[PDB]
Amino acid sequence: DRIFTEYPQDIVDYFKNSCPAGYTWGRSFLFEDGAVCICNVDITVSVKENCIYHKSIFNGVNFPADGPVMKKMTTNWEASCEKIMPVPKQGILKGDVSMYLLLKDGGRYRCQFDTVYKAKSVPSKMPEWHFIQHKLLREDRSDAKNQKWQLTEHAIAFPSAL
Amino acid sequence: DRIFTEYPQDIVDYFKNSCPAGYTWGRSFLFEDGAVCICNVDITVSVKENCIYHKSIFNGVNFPADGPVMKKMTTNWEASCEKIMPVPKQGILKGDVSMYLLLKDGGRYRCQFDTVYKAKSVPSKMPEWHFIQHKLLREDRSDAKNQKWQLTEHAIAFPSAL
Amino acid sequence: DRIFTEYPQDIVDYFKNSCPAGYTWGRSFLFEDGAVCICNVDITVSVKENCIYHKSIFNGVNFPADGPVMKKMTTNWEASCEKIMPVPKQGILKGDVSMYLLLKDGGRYRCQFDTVYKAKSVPSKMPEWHFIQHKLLREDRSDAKNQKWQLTEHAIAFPSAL
Amino acid sequence: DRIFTEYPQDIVDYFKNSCPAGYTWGRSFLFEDGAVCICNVDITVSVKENCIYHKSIFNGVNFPADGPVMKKMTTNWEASCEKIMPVPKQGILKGDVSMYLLLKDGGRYRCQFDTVYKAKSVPSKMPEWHFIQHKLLREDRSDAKNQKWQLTEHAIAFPSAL
Amino acid sequence: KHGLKEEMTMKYHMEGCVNGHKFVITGEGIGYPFKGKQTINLCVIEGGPLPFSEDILSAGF
Amino acid sequence: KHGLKEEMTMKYHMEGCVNGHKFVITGEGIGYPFKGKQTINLCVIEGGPLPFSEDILSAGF
Amino acid sequence: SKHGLKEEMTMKYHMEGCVNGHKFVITGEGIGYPFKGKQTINLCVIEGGPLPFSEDILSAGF
Amino acid sequence: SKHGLKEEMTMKYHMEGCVNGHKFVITGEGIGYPFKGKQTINLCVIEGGPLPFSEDILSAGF
Repeated sequence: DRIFTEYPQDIVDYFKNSCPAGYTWGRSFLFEDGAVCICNVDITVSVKENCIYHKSIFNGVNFPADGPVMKKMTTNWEASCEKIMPVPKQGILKGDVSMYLLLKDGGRYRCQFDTVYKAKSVPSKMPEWHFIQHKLLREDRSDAKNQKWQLTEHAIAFPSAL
Repeated sequence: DRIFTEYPQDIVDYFKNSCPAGYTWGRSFLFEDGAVCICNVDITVSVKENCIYHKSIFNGVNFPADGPVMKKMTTNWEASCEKIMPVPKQGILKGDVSMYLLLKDGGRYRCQFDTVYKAKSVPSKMPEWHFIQHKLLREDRSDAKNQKWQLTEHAIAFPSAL
Repeated sequence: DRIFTEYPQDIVDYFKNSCPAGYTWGRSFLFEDGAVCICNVDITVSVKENCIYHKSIFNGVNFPADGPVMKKMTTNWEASCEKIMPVPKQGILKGDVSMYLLLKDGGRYRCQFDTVYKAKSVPSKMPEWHFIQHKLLREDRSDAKNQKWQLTEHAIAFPSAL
Repeated sequence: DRIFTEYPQDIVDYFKNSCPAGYTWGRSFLFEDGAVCICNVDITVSVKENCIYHKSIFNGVNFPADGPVMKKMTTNWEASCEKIMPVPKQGILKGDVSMYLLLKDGGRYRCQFDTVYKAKSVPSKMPEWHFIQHKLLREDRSDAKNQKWQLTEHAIAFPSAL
Repeated sequence: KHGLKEEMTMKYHMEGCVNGHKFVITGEGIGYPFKGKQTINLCVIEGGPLPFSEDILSAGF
Repeated sequence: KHGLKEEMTMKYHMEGCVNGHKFVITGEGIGYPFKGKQTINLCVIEGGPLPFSEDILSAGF
Repeated sequence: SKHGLKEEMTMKYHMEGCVNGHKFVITGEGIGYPFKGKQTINLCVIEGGPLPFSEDILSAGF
Repeated sequence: SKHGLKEEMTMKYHMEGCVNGHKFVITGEGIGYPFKGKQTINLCVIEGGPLPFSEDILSAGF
């Protein structure tokens, strides 16, 4: 959910602007060992409840049986820098980020995210290409009965530093 | 459905051998213009009915709005040669084929299929790597009320010719 | 060298047709562990010598130190089946084959090949797309004083089998 | 040349540390239209001359005839943000950045870079992973007698922003 | 052998979502498992008409 | 502004299938859209326990 | 030590290449500020000009 | 015509290369049957041996 991104005043905030009607995205995941995941999400703001609804479909295949995913060898995603580019005539954005999953051995596991961010409303203002920096942590809090875990994120939009 | 493949006597037929209980596969599609599809299928043989049941989930994203898929510029898949390799310790097969979709302009559109074929029963005999040659044609027979079309396939398993 | 391909009557031999002047080709090699090689080749016939000259530029990066290439764990490429497609307006062919390097443990090391074959003179006649199956075997003949080895290659060009 | 990178106090400068002996690097370039370039570079300091020597091997194949490279439709690379990760046991760094070439029409031409940076002598101290942002501008100065041009590059190395 | 005869009937149920468009397709077919031939007729029961080419689904049934 | 306040509540419903394993997950969260911070607790309501790492889903909610 | 580096330095460039089978040679001279991360280089094609492709693909090569 | 080709022919090979920055030179001689699609070549590393990598990566190069 790219609404939970601190935007400075001088970069156009496509996601917050799309609200409350919301937006939809699709993302491909390409892992270095050939697994492929796709995700589709529908984000809508009920202003009555002051609440943000997420409806996600998530599919993935060809994770090797003894790979770090199926064997649960992963701790966290390494902190990242995503490139958000506009698509001038279609009024949509395109995410491109290279992601690393840290293995409990101290190594890495690479995935390519390619996202298409597409607002439900035809947007007035289109942003210029900028960056988003994310830090996403996970803590498993599984008990005897249910499997549960917590996530925390922090995302900030930036222009080029130069 | 890789049961509709003529197998010679000297190549082990993993798919027909898996029956009637059947088998499951997952396939990634990577198109030259960045679209990504995934498909999962569950094939089971009701011997009562003499009928083959297919249950498929199919997801895909990031097809360009003015691409040949969204604009329906495709006639047929070009005839292909798939490489079926065993996975020795996991008792499963792995499809690898490069596919071309012929554009109505007379050009091509490339997709990489990577399939994992995985029988419900632990198989006695594992095949040696061989080839499958497919020819798949489509005819749209859409009317005013419903969208309908016919497919026909022909698939033959082969060893190397040398 | 696709001059050394057994062609049937029913398919145009672009490669033999290019002689004695000859043809050039460029190939990308994408190994599944992220190594990338590039090869350019210039082929000429000396009709005086009945000898085919091969001038070859080959470059490679990012072979992992403790991977099968820098560890010499390869024995041979597995027999393959390349697809050969005409590029109608450029008067050139494109070559796509997924290649597999056999490891000594019994494993398999994937490398995507994408070639471009260019006659030195405008071919008057272009082939329709076809297959070429390849078997390519190596034998190290290295002594204490020199690193030497032998290759045998057998190639035959086929149309679609059905 | 990552010697010309402004490093802060808090991150180890592998590149300046490699001097005056210097470092080597290999890079793969994967363009979205299936072209593939490879570059090897050897960098040495002449302390006598206060001059940094660059010896470079650059090779490319499969640039489509009527694509933006062979049609000279590029103006500049867009400002980027590369990720730099230490390979702990090999005593080397890896560089991953998704790069974009601006077209004259206003479009965008993607190329994946994956680099390997190798000091000529075992570094005693390795950096932790970081970012390097780049701005790289070109100006053609070509006359009738010679093809010449100028590059300016500004690079700064950053840690994670949060 | 293995529950198969020379002529057999087939049945297809695809649940999908392409580019955010959700759809459903069913089909029946006839095929000769030993001749490596099959012929199937498909009909969209939800999300008709499809906003994309029918071709991308072909290998999906 | 645009229906958002500085503190907001979130709700997640994921339907998935990884490597043939079908699952369902729901979650609630709290987030500060202007501070770019969010914290969500997720619970598997079908297909528990998961045969794969929780990490691959993180960017999915 | 200073690793043989100065605030202001000089740079020389030799590129040997082949792109879609077209061979070429480029040399260059430049001025740089290693600690400021600022270089300016001038390049001349000395064999195989005029290049049939864009100079932009070589920029990250030098 | 016969495009300067025979049933039995001879082949010579020059490969110049660099792989993980290690430079090398290989030449070869061979005998071939172009119409039968059968070649046999012998290769010798003349500069940069012994190769730090597998000969297998060069096979499709020649």
